[PDB]
Amino acid sequence: MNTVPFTSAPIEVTIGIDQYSFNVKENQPFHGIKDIPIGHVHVIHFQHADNSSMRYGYWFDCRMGNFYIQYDPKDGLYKMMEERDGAKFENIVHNFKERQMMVSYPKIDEDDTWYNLTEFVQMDKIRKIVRKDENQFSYVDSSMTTVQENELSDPAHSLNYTVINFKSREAIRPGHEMEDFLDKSYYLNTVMLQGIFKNSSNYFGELQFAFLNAMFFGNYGSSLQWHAMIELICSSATVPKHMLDKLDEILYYQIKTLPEQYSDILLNERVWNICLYSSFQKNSLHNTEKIMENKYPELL
Amino acid sequence: GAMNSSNYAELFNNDIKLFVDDTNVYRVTVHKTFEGNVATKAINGCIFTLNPKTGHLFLKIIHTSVWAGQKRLSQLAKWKTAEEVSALVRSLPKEEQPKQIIVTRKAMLDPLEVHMLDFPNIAIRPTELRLPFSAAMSIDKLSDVVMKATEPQMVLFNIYDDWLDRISSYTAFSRLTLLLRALKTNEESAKMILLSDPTITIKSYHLWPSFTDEQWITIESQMRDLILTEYGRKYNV
Repeated sequence: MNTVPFTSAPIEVTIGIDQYSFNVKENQPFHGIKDIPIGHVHVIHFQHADNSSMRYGYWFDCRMGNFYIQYDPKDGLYKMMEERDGAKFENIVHNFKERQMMVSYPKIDEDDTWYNLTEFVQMDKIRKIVRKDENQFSYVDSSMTTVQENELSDPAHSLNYTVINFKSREAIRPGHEMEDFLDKSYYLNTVMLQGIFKNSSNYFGELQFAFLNAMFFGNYGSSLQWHAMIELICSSATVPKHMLDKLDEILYYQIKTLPEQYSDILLNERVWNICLYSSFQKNSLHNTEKIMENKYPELL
Repeated sequence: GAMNSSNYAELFNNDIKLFVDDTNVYRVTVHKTFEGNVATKAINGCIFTLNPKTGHLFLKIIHTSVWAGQKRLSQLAKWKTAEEVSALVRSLPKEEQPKQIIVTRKAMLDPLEVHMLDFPNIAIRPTELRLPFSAAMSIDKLSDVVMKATEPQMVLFNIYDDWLDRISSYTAFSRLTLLLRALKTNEESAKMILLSDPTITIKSYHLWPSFTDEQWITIESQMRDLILTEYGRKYNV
């Protein structure tokens, strides 16, 4: 069980750790988060009490290094940093735990929610979408645009999601225009799965990462990517049975976790209605269809 | 975006553009079967592709053989239209290729956009104009070449005959739309008006009669009267 110590908390902030969140008061004796489950990526996220604008945060995996948070009064945010001195780090953490100045990652033993939201998400894939190669963790915020949003402006600060565009030469073979537009199997299976992602695990990892950035940061470009990757599968007549069954599980947990009060901004009516009621896969997503009809019958 | 009354003069500027109308591509007669079910029989159709500045009409005849063994023909008809417009553009020299293609029906936008991905600088646009191009098959010489076709064929016409020698392309387009609206509202009465005087004929190389300028004013008035006479029936006003 790993620890992300905080140097201090000089500004009042709501702190997120995965699907959990805690309020910290200005200059509260808060020195971090302990008992973080090993084996998963994690995200530690912030919303300042005095400017709720810019949710921001850090994707990390405690297996890759010793990370801590320290407020920067110049740049006005909580920054993740790596401690290269193992013994300094172990000594800091032991002291803060002894003084009980840390919140415990509040996992219920029965509760697979975080695993179910991050099953295919790998830190090495996150670091290719979010390019800052000198850190082992990845910064994301509410405002960051996607490579696709930028084509339609600072390249270093972009989310490099895989570009999906249904009306593009990549998506449509010369001479198979109607076939490829109405049945996206070519685009899904040959271009995306065999060509770019190499396997369904990497495709699902990106889909899951996009959803979590949409949900945790209200990142609009991430929401667009999440829906495009759903629509590409649902709009394909030929999808391996294992991928459909896995997608149903993936979407079920995403819909389960979504705050009820953000459904209006985080869910695209057209995509979900098309995916559940008109697409080739309209009858393939039993679990997802059932939770959507019971939780969000207004959207449909 | 969409072409309407506000940007109407744009049709007659020096940027090459084509209207595409797909309403006569897939045409059927509906009939009873021996068993008392209903079936369709396809008849030959056409794509109506018109340069409104020059009057050049690219009439691609759609022979019934293109539907043989195909499903969802009303969907396929939009894609076949977009395939044939794309083929026509590729066949034209670069300097004759349109800068814009205006589709008369919004359902043609995605098919045509997808077929024209190779031409990112050709704008594909809808229109808010209600254009009567469905009535093209009320022009006897166009109906005749479509119905006689035994194979796919492209035939080139000038839908304005020699009008541009005497009138602008704005006025020529307005005359054409009034003629086609009349033919669409009451075909029998419109054809009567166009051919009632046997001394005015249609030249071999023309679609419409050889009206003098004064005779076109009388004809145009008779077509407006026909349209208002018919409107005073539809709506009982």
